[PDB]
Amino acid sequence: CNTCPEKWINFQRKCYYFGKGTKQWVHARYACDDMEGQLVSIHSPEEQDFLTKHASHTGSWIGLRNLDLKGEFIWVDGSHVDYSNWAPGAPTSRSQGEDCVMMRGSGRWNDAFCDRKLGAWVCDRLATC
Amino acid sequence: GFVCNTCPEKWINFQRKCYYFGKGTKQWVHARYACDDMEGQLVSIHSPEEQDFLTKHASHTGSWIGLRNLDLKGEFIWVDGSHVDYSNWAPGAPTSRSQGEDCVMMRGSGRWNDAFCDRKLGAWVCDRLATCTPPA
Amino acid sequence: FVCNTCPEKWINFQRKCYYFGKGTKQWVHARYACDDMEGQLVSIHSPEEQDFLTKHASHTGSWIGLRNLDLKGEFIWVDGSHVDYSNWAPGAPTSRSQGEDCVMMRGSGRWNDAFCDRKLGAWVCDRLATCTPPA
Repeated sequence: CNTCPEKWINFQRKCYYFGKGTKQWVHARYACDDMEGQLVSIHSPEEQDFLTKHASHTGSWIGLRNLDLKGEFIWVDGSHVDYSNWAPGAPTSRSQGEDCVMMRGSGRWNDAFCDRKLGAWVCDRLATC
Repeated sequence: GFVCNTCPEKWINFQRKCYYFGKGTKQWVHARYACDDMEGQLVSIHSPEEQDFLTKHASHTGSWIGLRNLDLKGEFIWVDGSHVDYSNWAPGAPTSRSQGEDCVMMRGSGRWNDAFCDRKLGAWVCDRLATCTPPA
Repeated sequence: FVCNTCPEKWINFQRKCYYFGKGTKQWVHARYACDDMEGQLVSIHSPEEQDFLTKHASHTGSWIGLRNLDLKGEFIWVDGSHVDYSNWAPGAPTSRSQGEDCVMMRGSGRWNDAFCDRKLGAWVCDRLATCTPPA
């Protein structure tokens, strides 16, 4: 079970899309939804390393945010953070309004303002058989 | 760094919950007690992701789930006490004019319909909270 | 996060779970039996832990997870760790090995080296307890 839609890339039981074009966080969410995917969720160092390999050098929106300003970071599939890869000093404690999460070229995570325009974003979905 | 995927034997994990896909003829209330007797509750469903997971494992001939018109106030409420936010009703369900169809079953498609509580179904689904592996 | 959940039939103490097995086994059979239930022959690292084990320890002796690895003269836990805390019986372990390369625990809790092929009626497995999320 590793068949991916055209222009996506397989890793383990998932397919990944590395979108380009300027978007704020929620706009990146809807872009992923338009291709029947979701902004990427990250649950293991293996997956992170795969993501770092293809990652846009200039920063990418990923599927983690401060749901309902609660303020716990929750993946857009409803899953919690088990694996994490924060940049040193991230996430910003409590709590400036940097409520959406981006991934640097290095692969490390940084909490950011949701209205920030980044030039990349990562979607995932389940691979088919 | 805590991974929450531990379930007791015979349960299946999805995110932070564990699920038991029971088999054997039961009416709604008997399914409720079966789930009680094994330290769970009739499943409550809160997201399209949780529903999609349920659909994969769902019995093709229908399963009791933890939703019911209590009591009989006109509102469907989950056994955990929560209200219906996410829903996955089959078209036309629930009736607006109940004559006793006060319990909810999930079809093989995963979609829901209201039903008489003494309907005998071949399946029912329990849930409970998953536990976590400490960071190594 | 509180870590004291055990699978059914195991008992919790602190951050660990314990299984008190019964049935005639050599040390290596008891090792596999623990593996098969997804734990290991117990390793012991504190007095508190020893006190707990002693409360449930089979009167007629139990295999625990300490052994003379390969045959090098060093007793090492199956989890790979060295002996820090210790609770040997008087005159255990034997200075120069005549083959008593495995360790059993008495009802009293105290440890005694023994021939690995000795058949004992009990053995103790452990594993890590799982945790209740903050909810």
